[PDB]
Amino acid sequence: GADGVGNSSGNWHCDSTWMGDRVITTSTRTWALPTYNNHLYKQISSQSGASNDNHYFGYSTPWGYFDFNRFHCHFSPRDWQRLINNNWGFRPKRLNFKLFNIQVKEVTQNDGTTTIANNLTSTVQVFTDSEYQLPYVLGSAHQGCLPPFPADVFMVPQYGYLTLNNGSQAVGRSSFYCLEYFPSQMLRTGNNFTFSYTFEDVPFHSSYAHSQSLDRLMNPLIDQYLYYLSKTNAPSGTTTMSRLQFSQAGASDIRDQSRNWLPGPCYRQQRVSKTAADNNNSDYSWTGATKYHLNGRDSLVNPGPAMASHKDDEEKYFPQSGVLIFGKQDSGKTNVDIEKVMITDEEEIRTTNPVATEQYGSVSTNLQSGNTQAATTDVNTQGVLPGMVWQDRDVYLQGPIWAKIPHTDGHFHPSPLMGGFGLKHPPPQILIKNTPVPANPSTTFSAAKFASFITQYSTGQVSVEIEWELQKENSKRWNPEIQYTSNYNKSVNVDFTVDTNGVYSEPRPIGTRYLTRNL
Amino acid sequence: GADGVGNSSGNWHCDSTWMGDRVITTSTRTWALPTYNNHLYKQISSQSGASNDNHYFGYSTPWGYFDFNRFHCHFSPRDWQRLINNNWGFRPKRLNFKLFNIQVKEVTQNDGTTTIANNLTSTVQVFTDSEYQLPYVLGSAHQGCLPPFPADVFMVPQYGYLTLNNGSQAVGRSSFYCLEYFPSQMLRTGNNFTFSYTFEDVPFHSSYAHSQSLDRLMNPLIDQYLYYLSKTNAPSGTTTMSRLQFSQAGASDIRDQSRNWLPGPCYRQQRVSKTAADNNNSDYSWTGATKYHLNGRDSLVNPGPAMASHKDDEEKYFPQSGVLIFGKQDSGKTNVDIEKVMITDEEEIRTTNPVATEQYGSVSTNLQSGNTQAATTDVNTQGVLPGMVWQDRDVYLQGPIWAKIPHTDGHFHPSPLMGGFGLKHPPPQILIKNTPVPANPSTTFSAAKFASFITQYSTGQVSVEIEWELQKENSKRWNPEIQYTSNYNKSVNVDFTVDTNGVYSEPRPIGTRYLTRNL
Amino acid sequence: TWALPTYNNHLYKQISSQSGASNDNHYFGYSTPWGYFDFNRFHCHFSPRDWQRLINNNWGFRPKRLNFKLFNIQVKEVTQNDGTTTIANNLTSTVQVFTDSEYQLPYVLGSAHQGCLPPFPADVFMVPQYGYLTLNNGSQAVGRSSFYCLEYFPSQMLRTGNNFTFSYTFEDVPFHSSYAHSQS
Amino acid sequence: QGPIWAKIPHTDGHFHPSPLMGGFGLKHPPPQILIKNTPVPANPSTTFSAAKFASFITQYSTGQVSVEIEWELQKENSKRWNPEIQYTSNYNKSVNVDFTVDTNGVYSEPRPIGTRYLTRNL
Amino acid sequence: GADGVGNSSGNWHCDSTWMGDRVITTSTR
Repeated sequence: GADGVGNSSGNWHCDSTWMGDRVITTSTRTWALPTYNNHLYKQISSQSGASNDNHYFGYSTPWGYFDFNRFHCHFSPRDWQRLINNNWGFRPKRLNFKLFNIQVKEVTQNDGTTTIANNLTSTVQVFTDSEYQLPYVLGSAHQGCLPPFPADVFMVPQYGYLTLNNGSQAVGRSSFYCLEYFPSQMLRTGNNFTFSYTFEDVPFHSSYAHSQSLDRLMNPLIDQYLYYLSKTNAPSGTTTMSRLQFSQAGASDIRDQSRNWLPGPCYRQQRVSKTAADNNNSDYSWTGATKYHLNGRDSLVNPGPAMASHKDDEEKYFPQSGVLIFGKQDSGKTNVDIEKVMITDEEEIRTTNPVATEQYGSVSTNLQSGNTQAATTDVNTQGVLPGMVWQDRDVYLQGPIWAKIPHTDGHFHPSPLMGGFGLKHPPPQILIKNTPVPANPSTTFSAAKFASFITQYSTGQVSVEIEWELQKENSKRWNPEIQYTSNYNKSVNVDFTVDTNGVYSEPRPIGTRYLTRNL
Repeated sequence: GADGVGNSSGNWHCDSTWMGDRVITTSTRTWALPTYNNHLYKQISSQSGASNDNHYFGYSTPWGYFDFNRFHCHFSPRDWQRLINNNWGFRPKRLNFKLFNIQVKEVTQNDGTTTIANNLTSTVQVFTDSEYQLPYVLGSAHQGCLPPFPADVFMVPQYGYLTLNNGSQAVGRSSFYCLEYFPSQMLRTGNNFTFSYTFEDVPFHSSYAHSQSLDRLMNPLIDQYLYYLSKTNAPSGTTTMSRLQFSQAGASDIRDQSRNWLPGPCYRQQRVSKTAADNNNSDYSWTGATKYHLNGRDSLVNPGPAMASHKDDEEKYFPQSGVLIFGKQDSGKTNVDIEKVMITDEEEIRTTNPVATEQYGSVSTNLQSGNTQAATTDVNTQGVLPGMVWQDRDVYLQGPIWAKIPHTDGHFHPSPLMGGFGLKHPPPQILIKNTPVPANPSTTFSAAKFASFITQYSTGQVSVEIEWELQKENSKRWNPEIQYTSNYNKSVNVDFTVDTNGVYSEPRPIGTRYLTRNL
Repeated sequence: TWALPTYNNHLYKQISSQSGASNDNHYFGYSTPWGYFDFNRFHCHFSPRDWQRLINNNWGFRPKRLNFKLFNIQVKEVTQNDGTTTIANNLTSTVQVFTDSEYQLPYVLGSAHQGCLPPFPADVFMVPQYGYLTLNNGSQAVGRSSFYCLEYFPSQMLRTGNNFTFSYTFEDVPFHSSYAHSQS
Repeated sequence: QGPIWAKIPHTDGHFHPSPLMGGFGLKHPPPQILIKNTPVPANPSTTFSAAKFASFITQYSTGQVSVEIEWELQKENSKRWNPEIQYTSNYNKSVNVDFTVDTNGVYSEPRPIGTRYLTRNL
Repeated sequence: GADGVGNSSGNWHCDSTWMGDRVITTSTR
């Protein structure tokens, strides 16, 4: 599609369509793109005095990129409620992306007074990295996605990446990418850009909670035909003697029954309380944290493998670094109080996954004998074993959607730990840049590269449409289920609306696990 | 094929052909086969005074076997350089094997003077174990493969195997195999033997190194929208109070960012230095070694799961038993100095795999509270967790190629730990034997089995051709890459050549990971 | 991306060596108001990684054919009122382009001059000015020296919205020897 | 970073016409491409004058240029046994990576790179 | 060509032939 100056190159599409087992969400936003880095590539690195854990080396490019990797970019709160109250699972199917109504504007800063004017002949460059040749920076939970509220205008974030480093320096293996070394399409006002994408096959996300516990799967009315060791000594005349005795497990001793499965793996975290007085009076945010050690550096495990946030009757506690934490509206960046953030809770999976702040279990450490008593120890980290079952972390209305699976020789259960769908060929990155326009050149030749350009930026509309496949529930449960609902009581503001000043805000995080399912 | 005495039954084929995404390597050697065990099967077992860890029971057969399970049996150094400098991966596709120009010769040892003569009517027996019914002894890194230099003549190794043992004795379950109980083809001088084989589907070997680190995958320019616990106490009047505070991770605190993946598993090894003075003055080669315990026996873990050999700026260190160690030319068998061996290095995988001599990470062990401080401990062994990614051990020009996957109920990521391709149906074993020729018998009947034979051996040519599938690199990296190269400076000998005495030698081990790839 | 100024203030000018120059440095010629495009350096076409691929795996190479394109023209007028510069589009102005496909002008490429395309694709470069030398006798000219008016060629005029392309086929040349001899 | 071609001078005789600075000698090299801004006269006088114009509107131009070249390769067919010399990057650490930009955005080429690494018999 | 032990695999050719503007020389050692 291409036409003149006075022709819109696209329309505004924003709604959702529910049809059978599909739902199609399309959203449109308006964006603004500045000139980053003053048209330059720049090598960046960590500060000289930074600790060894915080060293890095990389580059920052003059390009921007579009990002729609959060659920609230596509679902309204009402649409999210429809989804989570009536379906056991869902997954993305295909995607459509469109960029249109481009406007480039030049700025003049004469005498502290700014004048903005159209530049009808300038252009912007766009290309999609459909072969995954650039370092993939999506899927790191960065800011700069499409806003949740359709009436908001957002700035396009700048592209940059990191490569191998040795302290603050680079090594011979580190690679540098010039994004101008890709074929890209140049658009003037009156051109548009589209492409399509098909998701690979992925398992449905489990939008349910189990109505049974992994350790409670037996018939409570019938005993087992297997025996377990129930007593190791028996009373003799005024004393005891070693004597093995066996029993069949029933309901009275349900903890001893033979079982076929084991709970999911574990990697223990430290426990903190939402009540301030319960926590220790010290700075253990890093010393008491759970981390992994890679190439001599320590890195915080956050949020880590999916484990239950707490056991029953203990909502006040949560793992130190084991849950997603969103910020309330207009909360700051650094060292905000607990009233400014929204802490998620993964308690629905405590039917199969162990609690994040307890041990996995206990194993024996010695060989008991006539003169040696049996000894056990706690297991604070347990890799996977044959016979384990577990659930993955839940997804949230304002959480990520997908993540690119790293191209490696091996990987196990490649669902991203922050939640979502792991894809070997995720939706490609979409890079965009204003073409530089040089200022008045000299009338005598000079071989030095240009350094004076016309100050300008661009704006336009972006739309993205995604088809999702649903998995309807088929429960024979008799009593009603738990549903997500709004409270009826009066209040100064309605949730998920704007306030008197025009600020849209999301008052709480919303998971997906409300319906139930048998184990 | 079959013809007379004065007809060659085959030609000499030895070269490589590069065509598109295939490379076909064919090699030919001349072999010599003695008479092993004096035509007998013999039960063998460990010495009576051996330690319990070294007990064994088995048999030695009068058969030999052909082995070409090392890369330098097929690739010249120049061909290996072509492969590793231009491809991201490779794998075997199909195989052709041929045995021809058999000559049997009888030896006479009259009066200390040896006379060798042709025996035109004697024969050799050959068969391929195409149904995997014999114990598979290939894939244990044994000597006796085809020589790397095509002009060398090699002796065929003897076949033998081990079965179940109880100390130095056997058990009822142990099995005994008579190789004469197989259909085999008998060849006189003038017959040849061929067969073909097709490799099953296996993943390409990763001939690249990652240009990104697993803990450095974010955009260093944009903060996350997630929060982490950054401070646990705050200053009060001349004191502190417990108070939780949260921050959004950026580049300044990059170690705290939320991430989607975890490094590969770990099994910690002891660290030793190539500088003699750095190591302890004691004998810790066995006491300080990492081992596994199976049926009451301890067995050294060598080389074990793939972990990085060292962190940056520490080339002098290497895990005690975590790397492949090749010997230099003409180095001895027992207790040679470090200058006689070539120690490999797996540093290219420290972007995803933990260092072999460090802990995997740290986990909390208790529950902090108003009067209890948080405590952590190191994790020295970590089984696989959902969300882990890792690389496999590299392959080398003089290392093994494949290994037979044991026929068991379960196995996880069945790539052999010494490196290479794991096959459920590997290339079959090829057994060969000289047919016994009895000496002058008595003229009166005797039921005792024969014990006097004509001393003889055999020789001939062997050829093997393998097709390999290549995976070409498609990088958009701007700066040049690292390549394997020869040094230009003058020297007394050229590498990978013969010396003044005719001895071919390989001066260093050569891996495959030179090109780079994004994570 | 390129930028083209107005050279010589739209004039042709006779140029010559200084009066006091040594005899070895005398010259006579002209400078034209035209610019010219130049891509006669290898790094205009090969990235360092591409150059490495070439030289590590091939014994020789040579060019075969060529495609050239000029597009997205923008003409801008400058106003220097009161030391303050204002730049604006001039939608109706044009640029002239032509290729000397019959080798009738003095060929100044192939003298290792600056002004080629930059090696890094993100750089913006200025188009160099065209000029040539002819026969001279000291600082003066002779009757044999020739003068070329470039407006005396058919050229294509482009407004913003027009583009210019052409194609070219290299003649047969021997491969460049990308090897070293292993014998003396 | 060296030249590619050079035009062979149109003369009666020449010997081995490969340009001495290196590259390919062509009798019909890629043609020159000339470009110029068309002059736009400024405000003229309202009474006729035969003198040529001397006042123009100050202006310049900008745009994009693209060039595509096809190259024919000659693959090596060596039977050499030992490995060859290849161009490679050094692995050791450094403040900047070669053939990249620095912290200020300046691209630089740290060394000249020839073509003669593979070997051939005489 | 291939045969047994008691078969010559070739003959002795050694002479020259002059015909017009050609000359064919064959030698055996």
